[PDB]
Amino acid sequence: KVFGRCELAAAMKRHGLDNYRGYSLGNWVCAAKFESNFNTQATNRNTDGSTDYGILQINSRWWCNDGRTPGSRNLCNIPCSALLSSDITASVNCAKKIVSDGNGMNAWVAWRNRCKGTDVQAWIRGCRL
Ligand SMILES: [Au+3]
Ligand SMILES: [Au+3]
Ligand SMILES: [Au+3]
Ligand SMILES: [Au+3]
Ligand SMILES: [Au+3]
Ligand SMILES: [Au+3]
Ligand SMILES: [Au+3]
Ligand SMILES: [Au+3]
Repeated sequence: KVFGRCELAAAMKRHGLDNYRGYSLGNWVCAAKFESNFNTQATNRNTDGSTDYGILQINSRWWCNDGRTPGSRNLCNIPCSALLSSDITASVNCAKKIVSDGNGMNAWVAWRNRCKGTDVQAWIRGCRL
């Protein structure tokens, strides 16, 4: 599914991600925009053989099982395919675990390099929330 910007903000909010771990909803929307362009079916293979899945490009090295990432963990206890669903529940639930792991949203490289310290509220501007 390709979400609209306000549509994704509303979904993220319904699933409890707004101000989760202190991160305003604009931060989450900005991360999704640059991780996946709001496309739930986004995948990207890493040099190390792991893969990133979904709207927040969650990585199989730690967080999901895809059966093809040797020595990896599955800390969200889900198949990576579940992160590709039109319903973002699995991705939100896993993202909550990820952002609680210690380094906050810096776990998302694209967040650190393209969202952090910017005017992230712009990503929710004009949305009915
Ligand atoms: Au905001
Ligand atoms: Au893909
Ligand atoms: Au893989
Ligand atoms: Au894994
Ligand atoms: Au398997
Ligand atoms: Au594996
Ligand atoms: Au599985
Ligand atoms: Au923090």
